[PDB]
Amino acid sequence: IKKNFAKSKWKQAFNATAVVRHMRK
Amino acid sequence: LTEEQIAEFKEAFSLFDKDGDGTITTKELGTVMRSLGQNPTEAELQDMINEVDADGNGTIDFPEFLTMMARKMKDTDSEEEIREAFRVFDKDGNGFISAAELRHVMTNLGEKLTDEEVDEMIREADIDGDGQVNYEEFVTMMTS
Ligand SMILES: [Ca+2]
Ligand SMILES: [Ca+2]
Ligand SMILES: [Ca+2]
Ligand SMILES: [Ca+2]
Repeated sequence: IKKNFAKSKWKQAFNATAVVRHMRK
Repeated sequence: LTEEQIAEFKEAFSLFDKDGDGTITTKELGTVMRSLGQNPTEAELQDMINEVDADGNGTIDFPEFLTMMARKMKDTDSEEEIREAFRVFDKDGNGFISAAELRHVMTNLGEKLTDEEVDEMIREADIDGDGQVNYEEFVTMMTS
């Protein structure tokens, strides 16, 4: 696994929570 | 607005657009929300999409998603956003995200990570070496 995988995958999951949080109110 | 932000948001959009058809539907939004412990009704889901649906076609396209993310960046409380995100991952509420908790969240989000992938996410976030991710480690992972 390439070194940059973790940061990018964590941020993608974080963004899913952030989007739902934002859109729900 | 920056090309780095657009790339990050494109990757985020991909998580919602599981069928890769370039749009996020209520079904897709609902799937993600339920995977995060929420219990929206179909009426709520339609209202959520409607708010960001600039062209009234009932779904969210990448351009609409980008407008929504630009809005979020400027209006949202960044510190609270990270705290609430940590709480999503920390299912048992003990202050630490375990590899099991991370895998459970990712699997719910439809990302069937391999064993090696989960280990890499934990190892990279785990600055103190205890095998789990505390709040400070989570913050560092998301902001640096
Ligand atoms: Ca889709
Ligand atoms: Ca639309
Ligand atoms: Ca925990
Ligand atoms: Ca740790």
